[PDB]
Amino acid sequence: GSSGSSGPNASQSLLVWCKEVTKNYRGVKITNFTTSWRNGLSFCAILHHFRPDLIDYKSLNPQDIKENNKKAYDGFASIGISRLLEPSDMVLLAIPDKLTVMTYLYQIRAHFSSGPSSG
Repeated sequence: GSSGSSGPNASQSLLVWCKEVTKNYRGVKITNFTTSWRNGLSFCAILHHFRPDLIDYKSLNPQDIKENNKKAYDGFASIGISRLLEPSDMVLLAIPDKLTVMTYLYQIRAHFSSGPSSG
């Protein structure tokens, strides 16, 4: 299907965008958009790709669900990426909202790679 830069959106496109910037990472397996991020690994991995001096992904781990998340929102929202997901929530529950998470993700991917123009 052809699309003249008319709101670029897709499932694979994303799962790939993240797996790409994290291609040369350790412990980064974007298998799902609920758990894979539940902790906040991919979130820190991505931000680390562009600016590895923004987070501590260098010495991070899946043992941190709230932090890993907070750290991200702190950096991403630092450039101007409105925060949609919360770090605590992830802990308050077991599995996050695929719909929500994905939504927030698209934003980040959009920032670095222009595309969607909401508003």
